[PDB]
Amino acid sequence: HLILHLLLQDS
Amino acid sequence: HLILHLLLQDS
Amino acid sequence: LSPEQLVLTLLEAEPPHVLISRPSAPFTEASMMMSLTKLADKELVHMISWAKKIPGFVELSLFDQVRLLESCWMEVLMMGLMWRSIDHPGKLIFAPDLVLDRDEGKCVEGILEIFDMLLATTSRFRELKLQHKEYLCVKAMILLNSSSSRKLAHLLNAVTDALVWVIAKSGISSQQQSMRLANLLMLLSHVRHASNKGMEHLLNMKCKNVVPVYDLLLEMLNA
Amino acid sequence: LSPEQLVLTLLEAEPPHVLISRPSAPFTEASMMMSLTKLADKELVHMISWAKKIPGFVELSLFDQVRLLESCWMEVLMMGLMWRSIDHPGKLIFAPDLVLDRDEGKCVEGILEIFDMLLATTSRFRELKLQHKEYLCVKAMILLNSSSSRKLAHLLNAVTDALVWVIAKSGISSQQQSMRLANLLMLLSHVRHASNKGMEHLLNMKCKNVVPVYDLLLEMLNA
Ligand SMILES: CC(C)Oc1nc2ccccc2n1-c1ccc(O)cc1
Ligand SMILES: CC(C)Oc1nc2ccccc2n1-c1ccc(O)cc1
Repeated sequence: HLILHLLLQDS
Repeated sequence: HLILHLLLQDS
Repeated sequence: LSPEQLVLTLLEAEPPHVLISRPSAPFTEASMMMSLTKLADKELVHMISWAKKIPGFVELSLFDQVRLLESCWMEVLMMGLMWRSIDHPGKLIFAPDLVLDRDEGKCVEGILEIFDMLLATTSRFRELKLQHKEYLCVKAMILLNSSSSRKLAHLLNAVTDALVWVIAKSGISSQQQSMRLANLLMLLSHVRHASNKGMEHLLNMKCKNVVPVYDLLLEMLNA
Repeated sequence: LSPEQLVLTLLEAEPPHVLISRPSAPFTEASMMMSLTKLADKELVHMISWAKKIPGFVELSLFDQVRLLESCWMEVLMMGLMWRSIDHPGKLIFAPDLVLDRDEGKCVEGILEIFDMLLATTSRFRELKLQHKEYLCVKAMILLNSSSSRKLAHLLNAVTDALVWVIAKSGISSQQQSMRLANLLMLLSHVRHASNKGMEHLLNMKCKNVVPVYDLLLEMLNA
Protein backbone atom coordinates (compact mmCIF):
# COMPACT_ATOMS: atom_id res chain seq x y z
CA HIS A 1 0.00 0.00 0.00
CA LEU A 2 1.58 3.53 1.08
CA ILE A 3 5.21 2.36 0.10
CA LEU A 4 3.92 1.74 -3.55
CA HIS A 5 2.67 5.44 -3.48
CA LEU A 6 6.00 6.85 -2.04
CA LEU A 7 8.24 4.64 -4.34
CA LEU A 8 6.11 5.54 -7.45
CA GLN A 9 5.76 9.34 -6.89
CA ASP A 10 8.69 11.62 -7.08
CA SER A 11 9.39 14.48 -4.93
CA HIS B 1 22.27 -30.10 32.57
CA LEU B 2 23.21 -32.77 29.80
CA ILE B 3 25.49 -30.28 27.90
CA LEU B 4 27.45 -29.45 31.26
CA HIS B 5 27.88 -33.29 31.62
CA LEU B 6 28.96 -33.93 27.90
CA LEU B 7 31.31 -30.75 27.85
CA LEU B 8 33.25 -31.87 31.03
CA GLN B 9 32.99 -35.78 30.49
CA ASP B 10 35.52 -36.78 27.78
CA SER B 11 35.61 -39.54 25.56
CA LEU C 1 30.94 6.13 -9.64
CA SER C 2 34.19 5.59 -7.67
CA PRO C 3 33.96 4.25 -4.00
CA GLU C 4 34.57 7.81 -2.62
CA GLN C 5 31.79 9.16 -4.91
CA LEU C 6 29.39 6.38 -3.80
CA VAL C 7 30.20 7.10 -0.06
CA LEU C 8 29.43 10.82 -0.77
CA THR C 9 26.02 9.95 -2.38
CA LEU C 10 25.18 7.94 0.82
CA LEU C 11 26.32 10.82 3.06
CA GLU C 12 23.96 13.12 1.04
CA ALA C 13 21.07 10.54 1.14
CA GLU C 14 21.24 10.52 5.02
CA PRO C 15 17.71 10.87 6.50
CA PRO C 16 17.03 13.85 8.83
CA HIS C 17 17.13 13.09 12.60
CA VAL C 18 13.61 12.54 14.06
CA LEU C 19 12.64 14.45 17.22
CA ILE C 20 10.19 12.44 19.35
CA SER C 21 7.72 15.21 20.52
CA ARG C 22 5.94 14.52 23.88
CA PRO C 23 3.76 16.32 26.52
CA SER C 24 5.92 14.97 29.46
CA ALA C 25 4.51 11.93 31.56
CA PRO C 26 6.59 9.02 33.15
CA PHE C 27 7.28 5.49 31.67
CA THR C 28 4.78 2.59 31.64
CA GLU C 29 4.75 -0.40 29.20
CA ALA C 30 2.05 1.35 27.08
CA SER C 31 3.76 4.82 27.14
CA MET C 32 7.20 3.47 26.12
CA MET C 33 5.71 1.36 23.31
CA MET C 34 3.74 4.47 22.22
CA SER C 35 6.95 6.62 22.00
CA LEU C 36 8.90 3.89 20.07
CA THR C 37 6.10 3.24 17.51
CA LYS C 38 5.70 7.07 17.09
CA LEU C 39 9.48 7.44 16.46
CA ALA C 40 9.67 4.38 14.10
CA ASP C 41 6.66 5.53 11.95
CA LYS C 42 8.30 8.97 11.27
CA GLU C 43 11.70 7.27 10.62
CA LEU C 44 10.12 4.79 8.11
CA VAL C 45 8.67 7.73 6.05
CA HIS C 46 12.29 9.15 5.78
CA MET C 47 13.88 5.65 5.22
CA ILE C 48 11.84 5.17 1.99
CA SER C 49 13.15 8.63 0.82
CA TRP C 50 16.76 7.63 1.78
CA ALA C 51 16.62 4.31 -0.17
CA LYS C 52 15.32 6.29 -3.23
CA LYS C 53 18.46 8.49 -2.97
CA ILE C 54 20.81 5.43 -3.20
CA PRO C 55 22.19 5.33 -6.81
CA GLY C 56 20.53 2.47 -8.72
CA PHE C 57 17.82 1.60 -6.14
CA VAL C 58 15.10 3.25 -8.32
CA GLU C 59 16.51 1.27 -11.34
CA LEU C 60 15.55 -2.01 -9.48
CA SER C 61 12.10 -3.54 -10.11
CA LEU C 62 9.23 -2.24 -7.90
CA PHE C 63 8.94 -5.84 -6.57
CA ASP C 64 12.66 -5.70 -5.54
CA GLN C 65 12.41 -2.11 -4.12
CA VAL C 66 9.38 -3.11 -1.98
CA ARG C 67 11.03 -6.51 -1.07
CA LEU C 68 14.29 -4.91 0.30
CA LEU C 69 12.56 -2.17 2.34
CA GLU C 70 9.86 -4.49 3.83
CA SER C 71 12.44 -7.11 4.87
CA CYS C 72 15.15 -4.81 6.27
CA TRP C 73 13.30 -1.82 7.86
CA MET C 74 13.65 -2.88 11.55
CA GLU C 75 17.37 -3.78 10.91
CA VAL C 76 17.98 -0.33 9.24
CA LEU C 77 16.23 1.40 12.25
CA MET C 78 18.31 -0.47 14.82
CA MET C 79 21.58 0.24 12.92
CA GLY C 80 20.71 3.99 13.03
CA LEU C 81 19.85 3.54 16.73
CA MET C 82 23.20 1.74 17.42
CA TRP C 83 25.14 4.46 15.50
CA ARG C 84 23.41 7.27 17.53
CA SER C 85 24.34 5.42 20.82
CA ILE C 86 28.01 4.58 20.01
CA ASP C 87 29.50 7.47 22.08
CA HIS C 88 26.99 6.82 24.92
CA PRO C 89 27.96 3.67 26.94
CA GLY C 90 24.97 1.98 28.60
CA LYS C 91 22.42 4.22 26.85
CA LEU C 92 20.12 3.90 23.82
CA ILE C 93 19.83 7.24 21.95
CA PHE C 94 16.39 6.86 20.29
CA ALA C 95 16.19 10.66 19.82
CA PRO C 96 18.20 13.64 21.31
CA ASP C 97 15.21 14.01 23.72
CA LEU C 98 14.60 10.23 24.26
CA VAL C 99 17.61 8.57 25.97
CA LEU C 100 16.81 5.11 27.46
CA ASP C 101 18.95 3.23 30.02
CA ARG C 102 19.29 -0.61 30.20
CA ASP C 103 17.35 -0.65 33.55
CA GLU C 104 14.50 1.36 31.85
CA GLY C 105 13.85 -1.70 29.60
CA LYS C 106 12.44 -3.50 32.68
CA CYS C 107 9.23 -1.39 31.94
CA VAL C 108 8.02 -3.33 28.83
CA GLU C 109 8.11 -7.17 29.17
CA GLY C 110 10.21 -8.56 26.32
CA ILE C 111 12.02 -5.24 25.62
CA LEU C 112 14.90 -5.82 28.10
CA GLU C 113 16.35 -8.70 26.01
CA ILE C 114 16.35 -6.48 22.86
CA PHE C 115 17.91 -3.51 24.78
CA ASP C 116 20.74 -5.84 26.02
CA MET C 117 21.37 -7.21 22.46
CA LEU C 118 21.51 -3.66 20.93
CA LEU C 119 23.68 -2.40 23.82
CA ALA C 120 26.11 -5.37 23.40
CA THR C 121 26.28 -4.82 19.61
CA THR C 122 26.73 -1.02 20.04
CA SER C 123 29.58 -1.81 22.49
CA ARG C 124 31.12 -4.10 19.80
CA PHE C 125 30.85 -1.23 17.21
CA ARG C 126 32.37 1.12 19.94
CA GLU C 127 35.25 -1.42 20.49
CA LEU C 128 35.90 -1.59 16.70
CA LYS C 129 35.70 2.27 16.54
CA LEU C 130 33.14 2.14 13.69
CA GLN C 131 33.66 5.26 11.48
CA HIS C 132 30.78 7.36 10.02
CA LYS C 133 31.65 6.24 6.41
CA GLU C 134 31.71 2.53 7.54
CA TYR C 135 28.26 3.07 9.14
CA LEU C 136 27.03 4.58 5.79
CA CYS C 137 28.14 1.45 3.82
CA VAL C 138 27.01 -1.08 6.49
CA LYS C 139 23.49 0.47 6.72
CA ALA C 140 23.02 0.48 2.89
CA MET C 141 24.35 -3.15 2.80
CA ILE C 142 21.62 -4.08 5.43
CA LEU C 143 18.96 -2.72 2.98
CA LEU C 144 20.44 -4.56 -0.03
CA ASN C 145 21.42 -7.84 1.73
CA SER C 146 17.84 -8.46 3.02
CA SER C 147 17.42 -11.01 0.14
CA SER C 148 16.41 -7.31 -11.90
CA SER C 149 18.83 -9.45 -9.73
CA ARG C 150 21.82 -8.31 -11.91
CA LYS C 151 21.18 -4.65 -10.92
CA LEU C 152 20.85 -5.73 -7.21
CA ALA C 153 24.05 -7.89 -7.29
CA HIS C 154 25.77 -4.86 -8.94
CA LEU C 155 24.50 -2.29 -6.33
CA LEU C 156 25.36 -4.71 -3.43
CA ASN C 157 28.85 -5.24 -4.96
CA ALA C 158 29.37 -1.42 -5.35
CA VAL C 159 28.41 -0.72 -1.68
CA THR C 160 30.73 -3.63 -0.62
CA ASP C 161 33.57 -2.20 -2.80
CA ALA C 162 33.02 1.21 -1.08
CA LEU C 163 33.28 -0.40 2.43
CA VAL C 164 36.54 -2.23 1.42
CA TRP C 165 37.77 1.18 0.10
CA VAL C 166 36.74 2.91 3.42
CA ILE C 167 38.78 0.27 5.41
CA ALA C 168 41.82 0.76 3.06
CA LYS C 169 41.74 4.57 3.67
CA SER C 170 42.68 3.89 7.38
CA GLY C 171 46.17 2.68 6.28
CA ILE C 172 45.93 -0.59 8.27
CA SER C 173 47.57 -3.94 7.19
CA SER C 174 45.99 -6.24 4.49
CA GLN C 175 45.42 -9.01 7.13
CA GLN C 176 43.82 -6.38 9.46
CA GLN C 177 41.71 -5.01 6.52
CA SER C 178 40.28 -8.53 5.86
CA MET C 179 39.77 -8.94 9.65
CA ARG C 180 37.97 -5.54 10.06
CA LEU C 181 35.69 -6.37 7.07
CA ALA C 182 34.93 -9.79 8.62
CA ASN C 183 34.46 -8.22 12.11
CA LEU C 184 31.96 -5.63 10.67
CA LEU C 185 30.01 -8.20 8.57
CA MET C 186 29.88 -10.73 11.48
CA LEU C 187 27.88 -8.11 13.47
CA LEU C 188 25.26 -8.01 10.61
CA SER C 189 24.03 -11.39 12.07
CA HIS C 190 23.56 -9.66 15.43
CA VAL C 191 21.60 -6.76 13.82
CA ARG C 192 19.33 -9.36 12.14
CA HIS C 193 18.95 -11.17 15.54
CA ALA C 194 17.90 -7.92 17.37
CA SER C 195 15.56 -7.11 14.45
CA ASN C 196 13.95 -10.61 14.48
CA LYS C 197 13.45 -10.12 18.25
CA GLY C 198 12.18 -6.53 17.87
CA MET C 199 9.60 -7.57 15.23
CA GLU C 200 8.45 -10.64 17.27
CA HIS C 201 7.96 -8.21 20.25
CA LEU C 202 6.02 -5.69 18.10
CA LEU C 203 3.63 -8.45 16.95
CA ASN C 204 3.35 -9.52 20.65
CA MET C 205 2.56 -5.94 21.87
CA LYS C 206 -0.14 -5.57 19.13
CA CYS C 207 -1.58 -9.07 19.93
CA LYS C 208 -1.79 -8.01 23.65
CA ASN C 209 -3.21 -4.60 22.51
CA VAL C 210 -0.53 -2.60 24.43
CA VAL C 211 -0.09 -0.35 21.31
CA PRO C 212 -2.68 0.49 18.58
CA VAL C 213 -2.87 -0.70 14.92
CA TYR C 214 -0.49 1.69 13.04
CA ASP C 215 -0.39 3.34 9.54
CA LEU C 216 2.95 2.96 7.62
CA LEU C 217 4.50 1.05 10.60
CA LEU C 218 1.64 -1.55 10.46
CA GLU C 219 2.13 -1.91 6.65
CA MET C 220 5.84 -2.81 7.27
CA LEU C 221 4.96 -5.13 10.19
CA ASN C 222 2.28 -6.98 8.08
CA ALA C 223 3.48 -7.53 4.44
CA LEU D 1 49.38 -23.96 14.91
CA SER D 2 47.99 -21.70 12.08
CA PRO D 3 45.13 -21.54 9.37
CA GLU D 4 46.34 -24.82 7.71
CA GLN D 5 46.26 -26.80 11.03
CA LEU D 6 42.82 -25.28 11.93
CA VAL D 7 41.28 -26.36 8.53
CA LEU D 8 42.84 -29.90 9.01
CA THR D 9 41.17 -30.46 12.43
CA LEU D 10 37.80 -29.05 11.15
CA LEU D 11 38.16 -31.44 8.11
CA GLU D 12 38.65 -34.39 10.61
CA ALA D 13 35.94 -33.26 13.17
CA GLU D 14 32.88 -33.50 10.83
CA PRO D 15 29.86 -35.01 12.69
CA PRO D 16 28.52 -38.47 11.60
CA HIS D 17 25.66 -38.46 9.08
CA VAL D 18 22.44 -39.11 11.04
CA LEU D 19 20.13 -41.79 9.55
CA ILE D 20 16.41 -41.48 10.27
CA SER D 21 15.09 -45.14 10.35
CA ARG D 22 11.22 -45.09 10.44
CA PRO D 23 8.37 -47.50 9.34
CA SER D 24 6.34 -46.29 6.28
CA ALA D 25 3.53 -43.67 6.73
CA PRO D 26 2.48 -40.67 4.48
CA PHE D 27 3.37 -37.14 5.74
CA THR D 28 1.03 -35.24 8.08
CA GLU D 29 1.80 -32.07 10.19
CA ALA D 30 2.59 -34.18 13.30
CA SER D 31 4.70 -36.79 11.39
CA MET D 32 7.00 -34.35 9.52
CA MET D 33 7.53 -32.51 12.83
CA MET D 34 8.19 -35.91 14.48
CA SER D 35 10.83 -36.73 11.79
CA LEU D 36 12.57 -33.29 12.04
CA THR D 37 12.68 -33.20 15.89
CA LYS D 38 13.92 -36.84 15.95
CA LEU D 39 16.70 -35.98 13.45
CA ALA D 40 17.65 -32.67 15.21
CA ASP D 41 17.90 -34.40 18.66
CA LYS D 42 20.41 -37.04 17.39
CA GLU D 43 22.34 -34.35 15.43
CA LEU D 44 22.63 -32.21 18.63
CA VAL D 45 24.46 -35.09 20.43
CA HIS D 46 27.10 -35.15 17.57
CA MET D 47 27.23 -31.29 17.43
CA ILE D 48 28.43 -31.13 21.08
CA SER D 49 31.17 -33.71 20.21
CA TRP D 50 32.08 -31.73 17.00
CA ALA D 51 32.40 -28.40 18.97
CA LYS D 52 34.70 -30.09 21.57
CA LYS D 53 37.07 -30.95 18.63
CA ILE D 54 37.30 -27.28 17.46
CA PRO D 55 40.91 -26.35 18.41
CA GLY D 56 40.75 -24.35 21.65
CA PHE D 57 36.91 -24.57 22.19
CA VAL D 58 37.41 -26.65 25.39
CA GLU D 59 39.88 -23.91 26.55
CA LEU D 60 37.06 -21.30 26.59
CA SER D 61 35.14 -20.62 29.85
CA LEU D 62 32.34 -23.20 30.47
CA PHE D 63 29.91 -20.22 30.52
CA ASP D 64 30.90 -19.34 26.89
CA GLN D 65 30.97 -23.01 25.69
CA VAL D 66 27.34 -23.54 26.95
CA ARG D 67 26.26 -20.02 25.77
CA LEU D 68 27.65 -20.45 22.19
CA LEU D 69 26.15 -23.92 21.66
CA GLU D 70 22.72 -22.92 23.08
CA SER D 71 22.56 -19.74 20.94
CA CYS D 72 23.75 -21.18 17.57
CA TRP D 73 22.48 -24.80 17.57
CA MET D 74 19.66 -24.12 15.03
CA GLU D 75 21.98 -22.06 12.73
CA VAL D 76 24.56 -24.96 12.79
CA LEU D 77 21.80 -27.61 12.03
CA MET D 78 20.57 -25.46 9.11
CA MET D 79 24.13 -24.74 7.84
CA GLY D 80 24.76 -28.53 7.80
CA LEU D 81 21.46 -29.11 6.01
CA MET D 82 22.20 -26.38 3.39
CA TRP D 83 25.64 -27.95 2.75
CA ARG D 84 24.05 -31.43 2.29
CA SER D 85 21.51 -29.83 -0.12
CA ILE D 86 24.06 -27.71 -2.12
CA ASP D 87 24.09 -29.91 -5.29
CA HIS D 88 20.36 -30.83 -5.31
CA PRO D 89 18.34 -27.70 -6.42
CA GLY D 90 14.80 -27.48 -5.04
CA LYS D 91 15.42 -30.23 -2.44
CA LEU D 92 16.31 -30.35 1.24
CA ILE D 93 18.79 -33.16 2.12
CA PHE D 94 17.86 -33.80 5.76
CA ALA D 95 19.17 -37.41 5.67
CA PRO D 96 19.84 -39.99 2.83
CA ASP D 97 16.26 -41.38 3.15
CA LEU D 98 14.75 -37.97 4.00
CA VAL D 99 15.00 -35.86 0.84
CA LEU D 100 12.28 -33.22 0.99
CA ASP D 101 10.93 -31.47 -2.09
CA ARG D 102 9.88 -27.83 -1.56
CA ASP D 103 6.14 -28.80 -1.90
CA GLU D 104 6.30 -31.32 0.98
CA GLY D 105 6.58 -28.22 3.21
CA LYS D 106 2.79 -27.67 2.82
CA CYS D 107 2.15 -30.56 5.37
CA VAL D 108 3.32 -28.29 8.25
CA GLU D 109 1.79 -24.76 8.59
CA GLY D 110 4.62 -22.19 8.63
CA ILE D 111 7.36 -24.62 7.58
CA LEU D 112 7.19 -23.70 3.86
CA GLU D 113 8.48 -20.13 4.54
CA ILE D 114 11.50 -21.64 6.40
CA PHE D 115 12.02 -24.25 3.57
CA ASP D 116 11.96 -21.35 0.99
CA MET D 117 14.52 -19.28 3.06
CA LEU D 118 16.83 -22.38 3.29
CA LEU D 119 16.50 -23.22 -0.45
CA ALA D 120 17.19 -19.59 -1.59
CA THR D 121 20.25 -19.50 0.79
CA THR D 122 21.38 -22.96 -0.53
CA SER D 123 20.98 -21.65 -4.12
CA ARG D 124 23.16 -18.64 -3.15
CA PHE D 125 25.83 -20.96 -1.69
CA ARG D 126 25.59 -23.04 -4.97
CA GLU D 127 25.90 -19.80 -7.11
CA LEU D 128 29.04 -18.87 -5.13
CA LYS D 129 30.43 -22.46 -5.53
CA LEU D 130 30.93 -22.81 -1.74
CA GLN D 131 33.98 -25.07 -1.08
CA HIS D 132 34.06 -27.76 1.65
CA LYS D 133 36.89 -25.94 3.50
CA GLU D 134 34.97 -22.59 3.37
CA TYR D 135 31.91 -24.41 4.68
CA LEU D 136 33.94 -25.84 7.66
CA CYS D 137 35.20 -22.32 8.59
CA VAL D 138 31.70 -20.75 8.08
CA LYS D 139 30.02 -23.42 10.25
CA ALA D 140 32.65 -22.88 13.04
CA MET D 141 32.24 -19.04 12.66
CA ILE D 142 28.48 -19.54 13.18
CA LEU D 143 29.16 -21.33 16.51
CA LEU D 144 31.68 -18.69 17.73
CA ASN D 145 29.82 -15.53 16.51
CA SER D 146 26.49 -16.62 18.18
CA SER D 147 27.07 -14.46 21.33
CA SER D 148 37.63 -15.00 28.99
CA SER D 149 36.63 -12.53 26.23
CA ARG D 150 40.22 -12.41 24.85
CA LYS D 151 40.28 -16.24 24.31
CA LEU D 152 36.87 -16.28 22.49
CA ALA D 153 37.70 -13.17 20.35
CA HIS D 154 41.09 -14.81 19.51
CA LEU D 155 39.48 -18.16 18.47
CA LEU D 156 36.89 -16.26 16.34
CA ASN D 157 39.81 -14.34 14.70
CA ALA D 158 41.70 -17.64 14.07
CA VAL D 159 38.63 -19.10 12.18
CA THR D 160 38.33 -15.78 10.23
CA ASP D 161 42.09 -16.05 9.37
CA ALA D 162 41.54 -19.69 8.29
CA LEU D 163 38.64 -18.67 5.98
CA VAL D 164 40.71 -15.74 4.45
CA TRP D 165 43.58 -18.30 3.90
CA VAL D 166 41.18 -20.76 2.11
CA ILE D 167 39.86 -17.95 -0.19
CA ALA D 168 43.56 -17.02 -0.84
CA LYS D 169 44.21 -20.68 -1.96
CA SER D 170 42.43 -19.91 -5.30
CA GLY D 171 44.21 -17.82 -7.98
CA ILE D 172 41.62 -14.98 -7.57
CA SER D 173 42.44 -11.23 -7.27
CA SER D 174 42.70 -9.19 -4.04
CA GLN D 175 39.41 -7.33 -4.82
CA GLN D 176 37.78 -10.75 -5.55
CA GLN D 177 39.17 -12.19 -2.24
CA SER D 178 37.52 -9.34 -0.24
CA MET D 179 34.24 -9.61 -2.28
CA ARG D 180 34.03 -13.44 -1.75
CA LEU D 181 34.77 -12.88 2.02
CA ALA D 182 31.96 -10.23 1.96
CA ASN D 183 29.49 -12.40 -0.01
CA LEU D 184 30.08 -15.37 2.34
CA LEU D 185 29.75 -13.35 5.60
CA MET D 186 26.65 -11.42 4.49
CA LEU D 187 25.01 -14.90 4.20
CA LEU D 188 25.59 -15.35 8.00
CA SER D 189 22.64 -12.86 8.43
CA HIS D 190 20.41 -15.19 6.27
CA VAL D 191 21.36 -18.30 8.34
CA ARG D 192 20.40 -16.29 11.53
CA HIS D 193 17.03 -15.24 9.97
CA ALA D 194 16.27 -18.88 9.07
CA SER D 195 17.28 -20.13 12.57
CA ASN D 196 15.18 -17.47 14.34
CA LYS D 197 12.18 -18.39 12.15
CA GLY D 198 13.02 -22.06 12.93
CA MET D 199 13.09 -21.52 16.75
CA GLU D 200 9.81 -19.47 16.65
CA HIS D 201 8.09 -22.31 14.61
CA LEU D 202 9.41 -25.03 17.01
CA LEU D 203 8.16 -23.04 20.07
CA ASN D 204 4.74 -22.68 18.32
CA MET D 205 4.56 -26.47 17.56
CA LYS D 206 5.48 -27.14 21.25
CA CYS D 207 2.65 -24.80 22.46
CA LYS D 208 0.15 -26.11 19.81
CA ASN D 209 0.83 -29.74 21.00
CA VAL D 210 1.83 -30.92 17.46
CA VAL D 211 5.00 -32.77 18.74
CA PRO D 212 6.66 -33.79 22.05
CA VAL D 213 10.12 -32.15 22.25
CA TYR D 214 13.01 -34.69 22.66
CA ASP D 215 15.58 -34.81 25.61
CA LEU D 216 18.60 -32.66 24.42
CA LEU D 217 16.43 -30.76 21.88
CA LEU D 218 14.20 -29.68 24.81
CA GLU D 219 17.37 -28.67 26.80
CA MET D 220 18.55 -26.59 23.76
CA LEU D 221 15.13 -25.10 23.03
CA ASN D 222 14.58 -24.17 26.75
CA ALA D 223 17.80 -22.17 27.27
C1 LIG E 1 8.39 -0.18 15.89
C2 LIG E 1 9.11 -0.09 17.21
C3 LIG E 1 8.31 -0.55 18.43
O1 LIG E 1 10.53 -0.33 17.09
C4 LIG E 1 11.38 -0.75 18.05
N1 LIG E 1 11.17 -1.74 18.90
C5 LIG E 1 12.21 -1.91 19.71
C6 LIG E 1 12.44 -2.81 20.76
C7 LIG E 1 13.65 -2.73 21.49
C8 LIG E 1 14.61 -1.76 21.13
C9 LIG E 1 14.39 -0.89 20.04
C10 LIG E 1 13.17 -0.94 19.34
N2 LIG E 1 12.62 -0.21 18.25
C11 LIG E 1 13.21 0.87 17.56
C12 LIG E 1 12.50 2.10 17.35
C13 LIG E 1 13.16 3.14 16.69
C14 LIG E 1 14.49 2.96 16.23
O2 LIG E 1 15.14 3.92 15.57
C15 LIG E 1 15.17 1.75 16.44
C16 LIG E 1 14.52 0.72 17.11
C1 LIG F 1 14.40 -28.75 15.76
C2 LIG F 1 13.87 -29.17 14.38
C3 LIG F 1 12.36 -29.22 14.37
O1 LIG F 1 14.57 -28.45 13.33
C4 LIG F 1 14.11 -27.94 12.18
N1 LIG F 1 13.02 -27.18 12.05
C5 LIG F 1 12.91 -26.80 10.76
C6 LIG F 1 11.95 -26.03 10.09
C7 LIG F 1 12.11 -25.80 8.72
C8 LIG F 1 13.20 -26.34 8.01
C9 LIG F 1 14.16 -27.12 8.69
C10 LIG F 1 14.02 -27.37 10.06
N2 LIG F 1 14.78 -28.09 10.98
C11 LIG F 1 16.02 -28.80 10.80
C12 LIG F 1 16.19 -30.17 11.21
C13 LIG F 1 17.41 -30.84 11.06
C14 LIG F 1 18.52 -30.11 10.48
O2 LIG F 1 19.73 -30.72 10.30
C15 LIG F 1 18.38 -28.74 10.08
C16 LIG F 1 17.14 -28.09 10.24
